[PDB]
Amino acid sequence: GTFTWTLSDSEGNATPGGYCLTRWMLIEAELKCFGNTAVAKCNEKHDEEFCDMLRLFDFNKQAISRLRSPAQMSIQLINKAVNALINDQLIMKNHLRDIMCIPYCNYSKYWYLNHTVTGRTSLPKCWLVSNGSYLNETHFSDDIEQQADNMITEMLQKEYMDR
Amino acid sequence: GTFTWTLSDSEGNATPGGYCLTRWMLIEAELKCFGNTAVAKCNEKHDEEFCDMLRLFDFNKQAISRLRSPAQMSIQLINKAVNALINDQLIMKNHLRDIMCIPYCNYSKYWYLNHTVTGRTSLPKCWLVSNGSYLNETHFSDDIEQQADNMITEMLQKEYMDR
Amino acid sequence: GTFTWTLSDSEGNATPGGYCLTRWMLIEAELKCFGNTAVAKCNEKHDEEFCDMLRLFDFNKQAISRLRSPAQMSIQLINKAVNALINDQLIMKNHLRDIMCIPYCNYSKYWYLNHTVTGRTSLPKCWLVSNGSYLNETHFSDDIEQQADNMITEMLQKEYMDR
Amino acid sequence: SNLYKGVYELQSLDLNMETLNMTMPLSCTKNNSHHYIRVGNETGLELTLTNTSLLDHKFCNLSDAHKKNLYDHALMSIISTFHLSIPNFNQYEAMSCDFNGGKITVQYNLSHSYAGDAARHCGTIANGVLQTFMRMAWGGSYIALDSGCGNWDCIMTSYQYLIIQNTTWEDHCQFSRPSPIGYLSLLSQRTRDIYIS
Amino acid sequence: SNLYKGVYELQSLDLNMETLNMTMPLSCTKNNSHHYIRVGNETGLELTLTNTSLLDHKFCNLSDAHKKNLYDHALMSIISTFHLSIPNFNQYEAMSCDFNGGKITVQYNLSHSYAGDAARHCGTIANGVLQTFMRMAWGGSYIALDSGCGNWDCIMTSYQYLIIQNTTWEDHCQFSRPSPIGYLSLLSQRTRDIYIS
Amino acid sequence: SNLYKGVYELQSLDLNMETLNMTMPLSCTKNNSHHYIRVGNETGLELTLTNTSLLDHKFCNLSDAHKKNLYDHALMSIISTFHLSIPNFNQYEAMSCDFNGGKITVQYNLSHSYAGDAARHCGTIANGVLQTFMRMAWGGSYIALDSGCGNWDCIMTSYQYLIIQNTTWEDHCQFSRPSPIGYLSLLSQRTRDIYIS
Ligand SMILES: *[C@@H]1O[C@H](CO)[C@@H](O[C@@H]2O[C@H](CO)[C@@H](O[C@@H]3O[C@H](CO[C@H]4O[C@H](CO)[C@@H](O)[C@H](O)[C@@H]4O)[C@@H](O)[C@H](O[C@H]4O[C@H](CO)[C@@H](O)[C@H](O)[C@@H]4O)[C@@H]3O)[C@H](O)[C@H]2NC(C)=O)[C@H](O)[C@H]1NC(C)=O
Ligand SMILES: *[C@@H]1O[C@H](CO)[C@@H](O[C@@H]2O[C@H](CO)[C@@H](O[C@@H]3O[C@H](CO[C@H]4O[C@H](CO)[C@@H](O)[C@H](O)[C@@H]4O)[C@@H](O)[C@H](O[C@H]4O[C@H](CO)[C@@H](O)[C@H](O)[C@@H]4O)[C@@H]3O)[C@H](O)[C@H]2NC(C)=O)[C@H](O)[C@H]1NC(C)=O
Ligand SMILES: *[C@@H]1O[C@H](CO)[C@@H](O[C@@H]2O[C@H](CO)[C@@H](O[C@@H]3O[C@H](CO[C@H]4O[C@H](CO)[C@@H](O)[C@H](O)[C@@H]4O)[C@@H](O)[C@H](O[C@H]4O[C@H](CO)[C@@H](O)[C@H](O)[C@@H]4O)[C@@H]3O)[C@H](O)[C@H]2NC(C)=O)[C@H](O)[C@H]1NC(C)=O
Ligand SMILES: *[C@@H]1O[C@H](CO)[C@@H](O[C@@H]2O[C@H](CO)[C@@H](O[C@@H]3O[C@H](CO)[C@@H](O)[C@H](O)[C@@H]3O)[C@H](O)[C@H]2NC(C)=O)[C@H](O)[C@H]1NC(C)=O
Ligand SMILES: *[C@@H]1O[C@H](CO)[C@@H](O[C@@H]2O[C@H](CO)[C@@H](O[C@@H]3O[C@H](CO)[C@@H](O)[C@H](O)[C@@H]3O)[C@H](O)[C@H]2NC(C)=O)[C@H](O)[C@H]1NC(C)=O
Ligand SMILES: *[C@@H]1O[C@H](CO)[C@@H](O[C@@H]2O[C@H](CO)[C@@H](O[C@@H]3O[C@H](CO)[C@@H](O)[C@H](O)[C@@H]3O)[C@H](O)[C@H]2NC(C)=O)[C@H](O)[C@H]1NC(C)=O
Ligand SMILES: *[C@@H]1O[C@H](CO[C@@H]2O[C@@H](C)[C@@H](O)[C@@H](O)[C@@H]2O)[C@@H](O[C@@H]2O[C@H](CO)[C@@H](O)[C@H](O)[C@H]2NC(C)=O)[C@H](O)[C@H]1NC(C)=O
Ligand SMILES: *[C@@H]1O[C@H](CO[C@@H]2O[C@@H](C)[C@@H](O)[C@@H](O)[C@@H]2O)[C@@H](O[C@@H]2O[C@H](CO)[C@@H](O)[C@H](O)[C@H]2NC(C)=O)[C@H](O)[C@H]1NC(C)=O
Ligand SMILES: *[C@@H]1O[C@H](CO[C@@H]2O[C@@H](C)[C@@H](O)[C@@H](O)[C@@H]2O)[C@@H](O[C@@H]2O[C@H](CO)[C@@H](O)[C@H](O)[C@H]2NC(C)=O)[C@H](O)[C@H]1NC(C)=O
Ligand SMILES: *[C@@H]1O[C@H](CO)[C@@H](O[C@@H]2O[C@H](CO)[C@@H](O)[C@H](O)[C@H]2NC(C)=O)[C@H](O)[C@H]1NC(C)=O
Ligand SMILES: *[C@@H]1O[C@H](CO)[C@@H](O[C@@H]2O[C@H](CO)[C@@H](O)[C@H](O)[C@H]2NC(C)=O)[C@H](O)[C@H]1NC(C)=O
Ligand SMILES: *[C@@H]1O[C@H](CO)[C@@H](O[C@@H]2O[C@H](CO)[C@@H](O)[C@H](O)[C@H]2NC(C)=O)[C@H](O)[C@H]1NC(C)=O
Ligand SMILES: *[C@@H]1O[C@H](CO)[C@@H](O[C@@H]2O[C@H](CO)[C@@H](O)[C@H](O)[C@H]2NC(C)=O)[C@H](O)[C@H]1NC(C)=O
Ligand SMILES: *[C@@H]1O[C@H](CO)[C@@H](O[C@@H]2O[C@H](CO)[C@@H](O)[C@H](O)[C@H]2NC(C)=O)[C@H](O)[C@H]1NC(C)=O
Ligand SMILES: *[C@@H]1O[C@H](CO)[C@@H](O[C@@H]2O[C@H](CO)[C@@H](O)[C@H](O)[C@H]2NC(C)=O)[C@H](O)[C@H]1NC(C)=O
Ligand SMILES: *[C@@H]1O[C@H](CO)[C@@H](O[C@@H]2O[C@H](CO)[C@@H](O)[C@H](O)[C@H]2NC(C)=O)[C@H](O)[C@H]1NC(C)=O
Ligand SMILES: *[C@@H]1O[C@H](CO)[C@@H](O[C@@H]2O[C@H](CO)[C@@H](O)[C@H](O)[C@H]2NC(C)=O)[C@H](O)[C@H]1NC(C)=O
Repeated sequence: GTFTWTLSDSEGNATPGGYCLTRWMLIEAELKCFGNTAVAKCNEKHDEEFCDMLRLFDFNKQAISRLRSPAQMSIQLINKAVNALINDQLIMKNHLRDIMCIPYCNYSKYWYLNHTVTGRTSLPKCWLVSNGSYLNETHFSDDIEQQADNMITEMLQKEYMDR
Repeated sequence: GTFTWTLSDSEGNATPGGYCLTRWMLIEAELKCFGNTAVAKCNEKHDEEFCDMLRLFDFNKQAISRLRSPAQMSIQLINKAVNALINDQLIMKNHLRDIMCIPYCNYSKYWYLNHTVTGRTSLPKCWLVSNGSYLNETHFSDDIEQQADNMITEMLQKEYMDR
Repeated sequence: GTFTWTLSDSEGNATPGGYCLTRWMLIEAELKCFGNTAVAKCNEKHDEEFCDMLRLFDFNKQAISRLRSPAQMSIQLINKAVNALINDQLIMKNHLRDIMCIPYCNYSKYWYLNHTVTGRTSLPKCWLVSNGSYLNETHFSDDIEQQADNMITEMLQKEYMDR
Repeated sequence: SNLYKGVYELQSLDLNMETLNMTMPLSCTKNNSHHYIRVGNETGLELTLTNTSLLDHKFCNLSDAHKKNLYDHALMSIISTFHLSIPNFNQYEAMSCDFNGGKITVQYNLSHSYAGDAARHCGTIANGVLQTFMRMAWGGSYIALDSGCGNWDCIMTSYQYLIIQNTTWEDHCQFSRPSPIGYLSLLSQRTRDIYIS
Repeated sequence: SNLYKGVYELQSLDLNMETLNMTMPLSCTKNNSHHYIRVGNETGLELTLTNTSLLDHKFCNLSDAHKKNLYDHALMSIISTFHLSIPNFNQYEAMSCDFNGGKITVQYNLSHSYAGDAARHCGTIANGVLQTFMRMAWGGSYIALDSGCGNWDCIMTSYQYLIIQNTTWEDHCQFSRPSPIGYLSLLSQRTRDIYIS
Repeated sequence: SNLYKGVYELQSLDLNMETLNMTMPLSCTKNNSHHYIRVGNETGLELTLTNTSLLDHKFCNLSDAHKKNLYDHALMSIISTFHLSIPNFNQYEAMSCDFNGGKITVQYNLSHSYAGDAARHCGTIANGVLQTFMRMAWGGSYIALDSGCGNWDCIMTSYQYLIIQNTTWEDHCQFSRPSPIGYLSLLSQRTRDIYIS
């Protein structure tokens, strides 16, 4: 269990069934754990607000743990890190949507489908805001249904013998 | 039916079997309709002249419809939009090819394979030019044959029971 | 047999079973040949040190062969070419890892799994360095095992009838 | 909507972006006239939209700031990033600064729209400042005087000044959650949008 | 070739890039000495390659253009984007401009290759101008005096001046179809290629 | 480890980056105080870390270099790329240059950390120079005076000068293999990290 989205040399959290978001990643409770086959999508998709935040948190952990960074935050390290980590193109797409009155991601809130029968998840995707606030799931609608189709497909392709 | 390549909040043309190129996207006739499973390739491929034009047209439609843009074209909006939309790397590859005497895409003309027996298409790919004009299909050759192999594969993987 | 990672108009080495690295690409011996289905990964992965070097060599060959480039190396052509060819984001990730004491790729050495029973290969991936030198395969470890799993999967999905 | 073509829950997340505080700046909104940037432990910038003025100098004493130093690192980088993200601004008197104990204090003078009512509509440097402001902090920037979407640029607000000063990091982020995104948006690409020459 | 390993047709497309006219500039070729940029309804730029000269000033009065304004927006941004995409150009007398009723009129003076025949081969600012010119409009730029591929830079053409002026949008695009790509290429990345300092 | 869940060998590669010599610059390390850049057939730059000084001028005569020319192309582009990749550097006396027969000779004066021992820790322009130096050539840059990872910026080395001069391309790359990566890293993105204004 290794990832390409991480800066670490496979230091951890890529092997115990999934990657867990801790209580310092989340405002609420703890340990939202996403299976490794879901998390691995962040290794190559190259366009997802959740995955981009995930890399940013991974950076933060390494930077604090290894550098200490007393007094200054080494903003110059960040300038290097963003070119390495943040998917500039996506940030600008969300910016344009705000300009244009189109629901856009402000990166704080995510949703996912949780197949609680088995515990599999789709990974978070951004919930989106418009007109100063969050969207209803009733207008968000079809994108959820489409995400469900993708999980359904995975559960069928999960069969080891074939598919 | 939703897309990631679009700026719209799934406003339309992602659900009625495919996405149609209208008479204002095309110089000739109307409604060149590409099935949704083909169009969806533009959601993640991240390297295709046709898909890049598709996003640019989607932008244009939204910008005109929602902003009106009297007097000025808001070139400054464009500067933001291109970083969000145009796949700079590909544009430069076509530029180098022109410098180097290598056939390159000037983005006006595209070709696709149309399996007219069933109506499925491969999506357009750029036809390419060299020495001031368009290439012959006889030298273009093998790339068409390779695209056919991909459609053949899809038609076989289309089987719902397995593959 | 055509590639998207190449600048050439399918000039060659995309059809004879695979793409060969010649004695001027390699310091040692000659003709390290990677099957076309492996090489093709460089067409879309968009994040691999080996593939990035491969494109850089392809450029070099075309630039020398077609331009001659006496006296000057046309550094200005390079400035255009890098934006077209080098995956800036990856270079910066390896740079950060050096800063951070994390094993990183300095791009000279690669490893791959060679299924010598059949001759299939995984394509090279960077071997990595830390503390001024190369890593042991014993700490590199699991990433090799994971690469083997991927080749195993391919050999099973290779079945033509299904999978 | 409950379940989605099988048994699935939405189970939403809300990320604690505050824990990113020790490595990159986080911006937020306090109220209609105030926005903030956290840059480190108990420190950050205060972005004030006002009708008053603190600095009546027409000089931006950067030749001292970058030679005598005596300034806070990181805070300087943030303001330079911000300042240089503004299109078409030269100086035009506005954007004077005084580091002689006022440290980072700089002000933009949005009043240079001239006249009154919308004046230099789609041309004032003030809009360049407002658009940059709304990238430095965004999402929660909507309660600032910029009002109405689908109306890009040509904002022409009623505040006369944007004042940026160093503050302590009190619990300022009452209107919107802190986020690294504003800074990252200004930093990433920039879009140049130079205008000049 | 008809069918391709099953029954398939090529069914080609030709995109109507003109309909993109209201949001971003479109460049094209009219004939060997003329190229054009559409920037809005019935308006755009004329790019002229000539041996004559209209502007004999050695001043580029940008200090007036960006202070007194009185200039067309967007057209100014396009010329600044173009101008700043040229490598190694300072001024060197060339690239003077006059906005005192001539508005955007600017000229590049390609004659600064000096001497005659290829002169400052691989070094003249003129090549920097020509390469930028051929990005502003491209594909259909091949009928300009730049001639021969596989010969990068060191172009050394026979025209002495590149003159850029504001025009009306008549049906100028006779040699090549209008395209946003030229502008996007200059705008995107730029490649900097600064040379200076 | 031999085989990996079936019969597989590692079969490693070591790329001959030297063959890239005719199209883009290749940097390497010779020993602790010397690094080199190949730019063409039998030519390249010598990067020297020393305690001595060759150029006592406080002028960088770029106004001559870019007007009178008489300089080597490509070598000039590399030094400009390098120079402009340094954050917060203005001139501050340091970085003077003399092209009057010394051609590219330029020197950075790392001694402007002032005082002694770590002095302007996390603030000296010298660190800006060292960090740029370690991107121009990297991997094999670790034997330079920069010592210890996990200690970003605030390097404060003991050499007083970085001197860059044109040399012949002898077999200088004894400590590390030549690589295009250093140049590409400086060229690509840059990260700007301007500080100034
Ligand atoms: C993306 O966009 C969303 C949508 O606008 C933003 O969400 C808002 O975030 C702010 C800041 O966290 C929230 O502000 C809080 O409002 C409370 C008001 O209470 C009433 O309304 C809530 C609404 O949910 C009811 O549950 C409640 O019963 C009441 O009826 C205040 O009480 C809060 O004060 C507490 O926190 C502050 C934090 O600084 C402390 O200083 C206070 O002492 C106190 O402990 C707070 O002011 C706002 O409610 C959110 N709106 C919505 C719709 O969720 C996101 O922040 C934005 N994301 C980013 C990163 O920009
Ligand atoms: C990508 O690269 C291609 C290849 O060079 C460019 O294609 C050319 O585009 C131009 C402009 O649209 C075409 O110019 C036209 O030429 C006609 C000449 O007629 C003869 O040749 C054609 C060739 O197909 C025969 O069919 C015909 O029977 C004749 O033998 C003119 O009659 C046209 O004039 C009409 O349109 C203009 C438009 O401004 C009007 O002003 C006129 O009044 C009139 O209505 C026109 O001049 C050229 O033929 C195309 N060449 C090829 C090989 O297709 C692409 O434009 C370029 N794409 C981009 C975006 O740059
Ligand atoms: C990525 O990171 C790696 C790891 O540090 C770098 O690898 C080093 O590269 C240098 C330059 O090629 C190598 O330097 C050579 O050292 C030899 C010393 O011999 C002893 O050590 C070797 C170690 O393998 C033993 O095999 C040997 O038996 C001895 O015990 C010298 O003899 C070599 O000299 C020859 O080549 C030079 C080239 O300029 C000629 O001038 C000489 O005349 C002579 O022919 C040479 O100095 C070093 O050994 C490598 N280390 C390791 C661990 O492999 C990569 O270069 C770096 N990649 C990039 C692109 O930066
Ligand atoms: C996706 O859905 C699964 C299934 O509902 C979630 O797993 C469940 O998570 C809760 C909260 O963490 C666990 O509750 C536990 O209860 C005991 C007391 O009974 C308490 O001591 C623990 O501290 C905790 O609160 C619950 O057991 C667990 N269910 C299973 C089967 O393990 C999962 O959290 C959801 N999403 C993600 C991203 O993890
Ligand atoms: C891919 O191939 C299919 C199959 O050939 C194409 O569909 C066909 O498109 C034509 C032109 O739009 C349709 O012709 C119609 O004829 C009637 C009169 O008979 C006229 O009134 C209509 O206005 C139109 O001209 C044709 O019916 C249609 N075929 C089928 C089976 O529906 C398709 O257009 C090709 N490519 C793409 C990208 O759409
Ligand atoms: C992946 O593994 C395969 C299988 O081991 C490698 O193919 C083998 O490569 C060697 C060296 O090129 C060939 O040796 C030849 O020996 C004759 C004399 O017996 C000599 O005249 C030739 O010049 C050459 O040295 C060996 O025959 C060949 N094996 C087979 C079955 O063809 C392959 O090179 C490895 N990796 C890659 C990336 O190619
Ligand atoms: C900050 O801006 C004010 C201008 O503020 C307003 O808008 C002007 C167009 C004008 O209508 C003023 O009365 C409004 O208060 C600058 O003060 C004046 O600037 C104008 C030129 O635009 C000049 O003619 C006046 O004489 C100036 N006022 C005085 C008392 O001399 C002010 O100087 C700017 N300050 C800085 C630091 O930029
Ligand atoms: C535009 O360029 C001309 C130079 O044009 C040609 O190339 C020169 C090298 C020379 O051979 C001229 O005769 C050719 O016509 C500028 O005019 C001359 O510039 C030279 C310096 O290069 C100077 O010695 C001459 O005295 C100038 N001519 C006159 C009559 O004084 C011209 O000034 C340039 N104009 C602008 C606005 O840049
Ligand atoms: C290159 O730098 C030296 C400074 O070198 C050292 O560090 C200084 C802080 C000081 O302690 C010197 O004694 C050390 O040798 C420049 O020389 C001196 O600069 C200081 C100002 O920093 C000035 O007060 C001294 O008078 C200068 N020395 C003399 C003999 O006048 C030197 O000028 C710099 N050269 C260039 C080209 O930049
Ligand atoms: C945002 O909150 C700040 C702090 O509470 C307000 O600023 C203070 O307002 C009181 C009003 O009586 C003044 O006495 C203080 O002197 C102000 N302090 C500072 C530092 O300005 C601010 O006015 C609020 N803004 C809005 C729009 O409500
Ligand atoms: C700052 O002072 C100016 C006057 O110098 C105010 O300008 C106008 O005030 C009227 C009445 O309140 C409004 O209806 C106009 O719309 C204002 N001008 C603009 C451009 O909007 C201005 O409102 C004052 N600003 C604030 C925030 O109080
Ligand atoms: C903005 O920064 C200045 C500079 O550090 C702060 O002023 C200093 O406060 C300390 C408190 O112990 C004094 O010892 C220094 O003498 C003050 N320096 C100067 C130049 O006066 C100022 O307080 C900061 N602003 C805020 C709101 O915290
Ligand atoms: C490109 O077309 C333009 C417009 O038709 C040509 O410019 C005109 O040429 C006539 C020739 O008799 C002159 O009388 C006009 O004064 C010119 N007008 C302008 C605005 O310059 C131009 O010469 C053509 N270029 C080529 C290469 O054929
Ligand atoms: C502009 O005038 C110059 C002379 O001042 C012409 O320069 C040369 O003319 C001869 C004869 O026509 C050509 O064979 C040379 O190749 C031209 N010089 C260069 C650098 O090519 C120039 O041709 C005239 N330009 C045009 C387009 O008419
Ligand atoms: C380039 O722009 C100028 C400035 O608008 C145009 O000249 C104006 O034309 C109108 C026509 O009604 C006159 O009322 C203005 O007085 C003119 N302005 C100036 C400064 O003279 C000019 O025509 C444009 N060029 C072209 C070819 O359209
Ligand atoms: C260059 O000369 C300076 C003195 O002008 C030397 O500075 C210090 O020397 C002592 C004794 O060798 C060291 O322990 C200090 O650590 C040095 N200063 C710094 C900042 O490290 C300096 O060592 C000489 N440099 C070299 C490479 O010889
Ligand atoms: C750095 O470049 C200069 C300039 O070319 C080299 O000096 C020249 O060497 C040739 C040798 O045949 C002489 O004919 C020239 O007269 C010299 N020029 C000057 C200005 O003196 C110098 O040798 C190069 N440095 C190295 C180490 O090769």
